[PDB]
Amino acid sequence: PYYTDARGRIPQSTQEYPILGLNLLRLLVQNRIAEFHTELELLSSTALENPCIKHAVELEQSFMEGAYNRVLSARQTVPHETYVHFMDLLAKTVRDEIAGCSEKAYDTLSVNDARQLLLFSSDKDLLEYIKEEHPEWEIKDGCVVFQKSKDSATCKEIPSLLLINQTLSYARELERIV
Amino acid sequence: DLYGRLKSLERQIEFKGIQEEYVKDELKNL
Amino acid sequence: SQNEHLKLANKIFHLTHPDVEDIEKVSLKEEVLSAIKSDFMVSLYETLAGNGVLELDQALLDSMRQSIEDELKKLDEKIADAEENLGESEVREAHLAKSLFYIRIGDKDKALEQLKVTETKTVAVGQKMDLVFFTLQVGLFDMDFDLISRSIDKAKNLFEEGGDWERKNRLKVYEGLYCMSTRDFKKAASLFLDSISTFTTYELFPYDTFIFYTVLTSIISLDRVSLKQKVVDAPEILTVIGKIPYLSEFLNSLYDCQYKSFFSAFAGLTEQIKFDRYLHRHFRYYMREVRTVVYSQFLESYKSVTIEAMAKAFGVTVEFIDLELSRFIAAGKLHCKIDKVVGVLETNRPDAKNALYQATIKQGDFLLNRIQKLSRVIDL
Amino acid sequence: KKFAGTLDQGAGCLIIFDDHKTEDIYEATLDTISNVAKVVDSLFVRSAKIMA
Amino acid sequence: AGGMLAMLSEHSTSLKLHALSNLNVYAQFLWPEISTSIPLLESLYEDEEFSQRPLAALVVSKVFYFLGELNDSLAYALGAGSLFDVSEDSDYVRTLLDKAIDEYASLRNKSAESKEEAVNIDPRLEAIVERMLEKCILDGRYQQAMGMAIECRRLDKLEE
Amino acid sequence: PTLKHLKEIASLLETGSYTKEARRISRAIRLTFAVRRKLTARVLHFFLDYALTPGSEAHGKISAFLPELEIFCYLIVLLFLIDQKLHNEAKACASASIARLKSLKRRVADVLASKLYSFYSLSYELTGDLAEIRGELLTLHRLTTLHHDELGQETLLNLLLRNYLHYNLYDQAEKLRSKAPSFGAHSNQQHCRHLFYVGKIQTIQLEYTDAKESLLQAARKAPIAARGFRIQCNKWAVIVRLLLGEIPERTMFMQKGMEKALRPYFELTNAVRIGDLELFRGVTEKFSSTFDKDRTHNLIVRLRHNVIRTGLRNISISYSRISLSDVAKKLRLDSPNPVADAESIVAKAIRDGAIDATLDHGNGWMLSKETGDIYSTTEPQSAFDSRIAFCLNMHNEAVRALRYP
Amino acid sequence: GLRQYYLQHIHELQLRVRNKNHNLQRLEAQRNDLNS
Repeated sequence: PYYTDARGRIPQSTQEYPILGLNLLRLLVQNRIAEFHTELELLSSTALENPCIKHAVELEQSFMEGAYNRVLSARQTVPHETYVHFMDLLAKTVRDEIAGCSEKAYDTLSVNDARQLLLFSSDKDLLEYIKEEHPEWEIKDGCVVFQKSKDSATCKEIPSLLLINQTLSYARELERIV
Repeated sequence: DLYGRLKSLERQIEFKGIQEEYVKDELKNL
Repeated sequence: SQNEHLKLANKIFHLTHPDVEDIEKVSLKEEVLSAIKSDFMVSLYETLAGNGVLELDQALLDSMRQSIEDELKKLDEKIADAEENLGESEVREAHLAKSLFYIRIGDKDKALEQLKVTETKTVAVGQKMDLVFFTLQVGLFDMDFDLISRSIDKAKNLFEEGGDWERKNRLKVYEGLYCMSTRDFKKAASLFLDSISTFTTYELFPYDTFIFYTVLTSIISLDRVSLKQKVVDAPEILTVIGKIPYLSEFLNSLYDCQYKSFFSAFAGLTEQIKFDRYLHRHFRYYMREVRTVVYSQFLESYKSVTIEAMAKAFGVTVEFIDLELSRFIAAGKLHCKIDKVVGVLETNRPDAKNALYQATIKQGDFLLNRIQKLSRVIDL
Repeated sequence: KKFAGTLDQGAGCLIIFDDHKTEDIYEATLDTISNVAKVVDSLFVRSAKIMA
Repeated sequence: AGGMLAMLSEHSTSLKLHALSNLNVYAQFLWPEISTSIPLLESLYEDEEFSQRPLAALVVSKVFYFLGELNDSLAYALGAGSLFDVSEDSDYVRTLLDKAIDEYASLRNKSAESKEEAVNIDPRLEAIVERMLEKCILDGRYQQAMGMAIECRRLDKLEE
Repeated sequence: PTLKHLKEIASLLETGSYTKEARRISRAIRLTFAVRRKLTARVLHFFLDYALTPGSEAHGKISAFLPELEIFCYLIVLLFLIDQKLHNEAKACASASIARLKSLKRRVADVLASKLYSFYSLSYELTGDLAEIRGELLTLHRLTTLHHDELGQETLLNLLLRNYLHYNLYDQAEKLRSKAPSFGAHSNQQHCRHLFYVGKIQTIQLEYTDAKESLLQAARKAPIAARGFRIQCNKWAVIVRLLLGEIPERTMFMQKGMEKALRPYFELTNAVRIGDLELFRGVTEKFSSTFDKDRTHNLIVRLRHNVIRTGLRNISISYSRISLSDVAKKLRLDSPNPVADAESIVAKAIRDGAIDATLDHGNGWMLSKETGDIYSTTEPQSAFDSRIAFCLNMHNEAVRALRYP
Repeated sequence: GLRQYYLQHIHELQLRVRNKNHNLQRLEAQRNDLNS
């Protein structure tokens, strides 16, 4: 409220842009993309040119584009120390999202590839991550075995009685009015 | 009298209220 | 009269479509060769504005608006002698033939009040139904797409008493040119047999030309059991398209599976389709339906043929085939599935259930869009 | 387009694959489209009447 | 404004009460932002150490009034005690007084049916209806005071 | 004849007041709008003298700026003030007209006041003072809500949507919707804005499924004469449809008179329909200025994501298998590392389920699941329809529930 | 306080009375056509 309605009464603060970008980064970490873009909407063109706000925008671009390598590399190009915490949290969220995509994509993944996609420095790092966050993953013969769902990607692979009784609801609720 | 207008208005409204059941009865008997 | 109206319309329309037919010049000469004679006054003022200045046309108008009046005043010298000793309303009965002159010479207004005049005169339809054909033909020049909807039913309601096949088979040509003029190539094939049996009017004196026209719409509208019906139409073509080297080679290359030479004359027809009137509104829609019909005819003939075989046998350019097949599978048609790095094209076969369900949900949404918008408009 | 059948490019694989199912549904959609078109006809005509 | 809501989160309880009073003056315009933060204002009303509990209750009751939840608005208005003045010609006060009389008459009617369950009438609701009956008697509107006394089933105020 | 028409309109208003027929006042207001273009200051003052006794405080105040009748004079004068671009005088005359409105305690002033609420604010936008009304009109809605004035209850709420949307108080605009009670569709235009103002917010807040309906709901009821409102209703419906993944049909882009309005919108879909973002940038940049005029630019950024999907929709279905490098190249990404991004792009696409496809990164080859013959279109086919038919049985009963016979 | 407390129900009862009258009349006419 001080940054919105009092802008016509107060000189611009040098800490406005870094804090706004930090909020944007938090929203990205929380996956509140809608609020992120509404805040970008509320920002002026001059603010978007700020290195911090532009950095947040580029990070969102990479996260949407899936350029997780770019996000984790920009972890090095962080302009101000206060961000490092949110950047590490973003890295954890990005690793979780990558794991989620990998589980759906591949039936099996080589451990080398698993490290490469998640950018784990050491084998023990990937092993520890797998053990804690995703116990369902089975490591067999040096390849991560993703236990794909019984019926998910395939279409028309759901329960019969439930669909058909959905038709019950439709029909009975319809004509009883008649 | 000033409170009479509200009391009488309430009496008539309550009387008309039973008209709902009155009509519903004929809507099925008819 | 409206019998050469064909010349007028076709010539002026060629001059006006296809970016003014290259360097517009011979079209403004030969139409003016027909404009400043035969008493034409009304239909070319803006066509003069689409033309050059032609600064002294005033004496060119004054000799003709006087000649307009001389035929007008001899009606004014007929309407009092035809009423003194009346025949069958010989005022009207004279100008029931001279309104079509005034239909050509004037605009529709001198036609429309005199045709509906004489429509109440005659008690047999043999003069009525010829008036309705005159209402149809002006309904094409001024493209009165809503006035043709009335009088076609008012035509068709008259033929049932009697057989009137010269009033029926001529009529089938008029829906045939209307169903092709706008997007309805389905009924175009309807009048295909109709043209097989019709005749040569002033508009289409060349039977070979009418014959070839009934063939361009047939190769879309019907498949090859009906293209065996079209080979019976090709025995009719040994009768008429035997004089045509182009169209005979163009139709049979699809039937003889001469796939490579098929595109050579398809480039000829589509260019001719552009410069032609009345196909030029939809010349881009024709070939993209003829491409997808020539593609899937070959592809349905195999479970899966490699993508580098179609270059040297069907049409050259491997990457040309690549970008073309990629945009049609993505368009939702041409049931196959192309591979890329082992260099093969695979087909499938879907049922006639998913694709038949697809067109239903379009029309169900469209009709409910019609009635929900209607019920808001009425009742406030 | 006679009896079904379609050999592969050179592997010997017929692509004859179809079933017989006249569908109430297609005629049904045709009915609905025509009836809705005439509903719109009546709507426009009777609207012209109300403005008169 | 999210600046007044931020001041409520600070440990200066008196300054939080000042922010609440700033949101009160502004409750008519800022109710859609304040409605998201009702649980913070409820926690300030529940807090026994806070000396300005009645002002927190009055802001909450105004927010529920603008939300259209008149029952919760009445419960918090009864919590505001002396800050809810029956003398004020505000649309907020009139609608809550009408609702207070209706709920009081409903509870009195039920308590007279159930000879076995003394429905515990809140003494604060009775005190508001008393002050309103006394106001009507002071205004010389005896016929209205008699109508209200008959609805409220209060024979003593009918005699008065 | 202008004075004669003014006198006839005044007589119509008096008759409506005596007969208590709000339709009478509606016709009088329609005639008054029919005389807006012939409004002369001398004739207006003559009408004021004819309807206002010389010396009336209301008469004097009205003449200085140059119940039902006293308010009604404010109606035309305020309109003419804006007609003359004297928005500052319309501001005072708007407050002066409304200030009288509070004192009057008659129900017949709802339509006259309701029009005033529309014109009262209108001076403020032209003066740039919509923010100073939130403390002014809102209690005016309170009075309309307090008086059960249904006509005023709706009209003032939408302006609440307008004011908060114009100031981008969209965190607060939805705040209104959750609280505002659903008032019956007594006003054909106003509810459309209420229907449409929800359409804008629904477009803004990602509730696109709800967005399309209310976007269509108002457009379903939008008047033909309000082409801009139709266009505005039609401009927002386009964005959501593109934001919905369903390209609007070309036919809506050939409706007579509104074609010039949607010209930027049609080309945007075609690039989305083509699935190429390069022309997106060219189309967006050239009409970026026009897009700024609509403020839906924020809706524009999201479209590339679907446009990325739209390009994805082409590639996956029209090509069985192609390497990820080919994936980004035909996508024309200016990304320094198209190998990872397109690979990553498919990852989200695979996660989103937008394609029946599988990746082979060991071979760098993507495998679009045979998405041609596949299996039954059912379970979703037979779930989709029922929502539609079930909509009809209520809607058919909606006609049935409206069936008098 | 009498103006803002007691008389307030007069402006409330009539609003519901007006809609109840119309609904009852519509139902009564629907039943009456059938009875006739």
